[PDB]
Amino acid sequence: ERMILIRGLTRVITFDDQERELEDADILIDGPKIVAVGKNLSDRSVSRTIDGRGMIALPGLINSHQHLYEGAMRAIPQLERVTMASWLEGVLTRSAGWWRDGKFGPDVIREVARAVLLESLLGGITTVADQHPFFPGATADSYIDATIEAATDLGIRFHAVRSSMTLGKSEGGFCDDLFVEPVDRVVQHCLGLIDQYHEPEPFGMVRIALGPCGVTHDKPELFEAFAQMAADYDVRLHTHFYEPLDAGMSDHLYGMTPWRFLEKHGWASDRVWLAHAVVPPREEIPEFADAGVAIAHLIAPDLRLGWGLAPIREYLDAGITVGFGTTGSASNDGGNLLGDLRLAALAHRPADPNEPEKWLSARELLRMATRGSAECLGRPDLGVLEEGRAADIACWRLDGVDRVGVHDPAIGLIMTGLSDRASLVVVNGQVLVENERPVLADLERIVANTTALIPK
Ligand SMILES: [Zn+2]
Repeated sequence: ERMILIRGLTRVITFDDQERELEDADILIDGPKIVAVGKNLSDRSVSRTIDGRGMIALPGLINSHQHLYEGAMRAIPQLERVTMASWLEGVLTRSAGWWRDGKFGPDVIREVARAVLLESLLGGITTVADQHPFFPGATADSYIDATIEAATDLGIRFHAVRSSMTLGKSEGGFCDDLFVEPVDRVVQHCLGLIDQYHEPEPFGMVRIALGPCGVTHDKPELFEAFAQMAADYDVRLHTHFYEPLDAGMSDHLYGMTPWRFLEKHGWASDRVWLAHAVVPPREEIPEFADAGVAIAHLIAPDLRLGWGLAPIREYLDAGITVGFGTTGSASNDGGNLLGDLRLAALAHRPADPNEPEKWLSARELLRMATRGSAECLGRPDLGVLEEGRAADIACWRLDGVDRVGVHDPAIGLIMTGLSDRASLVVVNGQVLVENERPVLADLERIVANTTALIPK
């Protein structure tokens, strides 16, 4: 029950209400929470002191959109250069083929999730929201049990987002029977996950969310169902939003825009955060803001699939909450959140070539990846380095040869480096990474183990 001190951090970016940063400053930790943040803190009831000299400290990075099972589908030649239609077809084909061959059961997904989630810690990420849409079995399998087990083993903070594809071919589905479950089955299963796994109190380490694949992949009945369950059980809602093909297929299926659909079926609320949001009509943006929905920027896939640049500046001008994510490793193909910020830093600029003020800055992006994502997930206890918040902390060394000459360390973190490896990482007050190595997890064993279970 004794405390931890991180002394002499070169720089501490807090993302509190003032955007306070501190130099040569400390973080005092008591169990799961941050006791204090400032210069020269007392080491009185302290049982361990850690030298932060030459490090920048940020709140733990929070990846607000993952598909862990896709770590098994990395760098596939046939999928290197495909449009979404071929990509989606190729992923489902593979996951389906592997499953019924017996090579893709929960025990496999568990070890795939273990590796990617460990990669996540190693990249400064302390919270991950995974969206798992793949439930064949006919009793809904224990895939989410499997990812929760991996996360819990490793000590990373975790949001399981129960996903699906309830709208089949005969209903206008571009999906498959195998993966089409009845709404009630999806609803019943979610109820059980909440009762069993959901930790609604401050500093909760596992939380359940409800997440249809999308407005054109799921029955409107599921959206209304989840909207009731979210109010009743006080959990959050998640889905994909304004992918380029959506506004076309939504209108074909419902004669309305995806936003209008969400609004009808109870999802224009502050319990909702939304993935990608690449191509909305501009007139709806002020409606996103009044409704209090959050959005997650996912640059690597939006680029990987040819989709382009989501109007992130417009969301920020509108006062909409923006978070950040990597999406799955079949369209990234990494879980490197930090590296992905450099992508967003650079690729937005050609769209406003003469208005650099519009361009996203390093500090806006880091905010997205911490406090922005915290608010996507409805975690007022995360994403900020201040007393009373969770002791979720990620630190990077600034004294490498690849970062000589850096004038601002926050900007340098995005714009320079041969490596995005974090040095020190603290989740829930537990040191899980030190000297860029896992302190509790066995890295080599995990790598050999997971590698042996990857389907050919
Ligand atoms: Zn996704």
